Amino acid sequence: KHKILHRLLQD
Amino acid sequence: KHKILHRLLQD
Amino acid sequence: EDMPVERILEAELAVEPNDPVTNICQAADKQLFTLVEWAKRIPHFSELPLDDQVILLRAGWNELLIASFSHRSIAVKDGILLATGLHVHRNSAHSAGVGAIFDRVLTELVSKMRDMQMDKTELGCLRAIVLFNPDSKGLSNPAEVEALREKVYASLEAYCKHKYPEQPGRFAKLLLRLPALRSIGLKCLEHLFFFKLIGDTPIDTFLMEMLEAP
Amino acid sequence: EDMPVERILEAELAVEPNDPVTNICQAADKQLFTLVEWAKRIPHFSELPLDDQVILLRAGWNELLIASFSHRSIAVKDGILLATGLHVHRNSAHSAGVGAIFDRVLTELVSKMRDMQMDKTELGCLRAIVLFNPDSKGLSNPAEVEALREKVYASLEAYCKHKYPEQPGRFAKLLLRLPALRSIGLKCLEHLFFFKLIGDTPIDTFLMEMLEAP
Ligand SMILES: CC(=C/C=C/C(C)=C/C(=O)O)/C=C1\CCCCc2ccccc21
Ligand SMILES: CC(=C/C=C/C(C)=C/C(=O)O)/C=C1\CCCCc2ccccc21
Repeated sequence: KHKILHRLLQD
Repeated sequence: KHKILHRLLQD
Repeated sequence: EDMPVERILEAELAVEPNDPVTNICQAADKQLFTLVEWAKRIPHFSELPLDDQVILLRAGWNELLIASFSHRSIAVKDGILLATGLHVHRNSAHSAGVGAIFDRVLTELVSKMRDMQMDKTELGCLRAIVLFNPDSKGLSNPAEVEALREKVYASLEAYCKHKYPEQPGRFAKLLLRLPALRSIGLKCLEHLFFFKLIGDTPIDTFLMEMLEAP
Repeated sequence: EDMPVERILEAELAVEPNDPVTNICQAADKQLFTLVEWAKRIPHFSELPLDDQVILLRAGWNELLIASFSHRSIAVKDGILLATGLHVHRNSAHSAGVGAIFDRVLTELVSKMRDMQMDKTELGCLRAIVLFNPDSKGLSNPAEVEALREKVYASLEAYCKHKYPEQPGRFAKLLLRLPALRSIGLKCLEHLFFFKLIGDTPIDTFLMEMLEAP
């Protein structure tokens, strides 16, 4: 879950 | 409305 | 100005020396009477027009009472202490279906009050600020209520920066529990409205009056 | 310590240079991306474990965004300014069925921000404090998040008692909008959950993700 949020935080 | 509240405030 | 922390502390000392949910509702009705006397003991509160006194109390009664039984529960293990003199343990509240909110009360309020050792004088000023809610809808003179709110936390900060000089962030830390109190105050209210709807859980006259309209 | 108000202000300047409800939901989805970049610009925020960064943002995204468009709307007559560049007048919001909440936003937030002339540096620190919510459920180290929150308002107070010496109660007055922001943040959330349930009102992917579980 929280797929998008994680991606934006890692980049 | 607020019958009780008014009474306690006036006393 | 003209809002001494001594008058506030006295107000706090003057009022306070089977279903866990039922016992809580009964204790809430009981404290609603004491809340009025308390407010009357708060400086300049009685100088406001009766109608405005009604609006302020009906607006914050829930947060004013939750804060009080929490502070009183600071010594309790895992639960709270009711004005009636009964203890409500976390397991008990959990088995009643209100474990989620209860935990938030122990975690965000009781525990936090215990860790910083909030004193009665600090508790009082905080409730006074809650009482003086200028955002209350209907106030005939919000700016006036606003003026009193500022005088309260003006005395509180002075009190803190004089009683706990070593803790310069104590004042802010006290005000930083209001957001949680507002949040928890609202959730508790939802529960009360549900209990009333369902039918079970006896609700006394004064508690019932507070759940009126608006 | 090690939490300068300059870094915070920069974060605020870096991110920001027909149904009124739909336009608002679209603007909310849009700002959710900018919110992450913003947070990353907040000191020590990125040093927290990814999972904790997720919890903090998902916990305050609603209050962080409501505060921002309100402050941005300080110059607006009777309404708010959306990031998309659209204006939502009070009459328009009223005709959409969200007039009650909208009024609370103009009265308790926008108007109050305008009267005291809250500056961007003050806005930033306030959002930073909201971001650093130690009460967030799931945090691997709440005490740590707590430490950062205290450093933020420690700088804010210093900023205030240096920028507005004549207003000794400015600091407290700033923190005294958080309770209202928490309250309004919750009501807005209820609306979003209802809109999603009903079906009408298009909700984008990122906004949709935020309305997940928990
Ligand atoms: C709104 C309320 C007033 C509290 C009254 C007391 C306890 C007064 C005193 O005894 O000091 C708090 C309530 C009642 C509604 C159900 C939800 C709830 C869950 C857990 C704990 C409390 C509450
Ligand atoms: C939760 C929310 C995010 C705001 C997003 C924006 C506007 C961002 C920007 O454009 O800056 C606020 C909402 C959306 C849900 C409906 C209730 C509501 C009523 C009145 C005003 C706003 C809201």
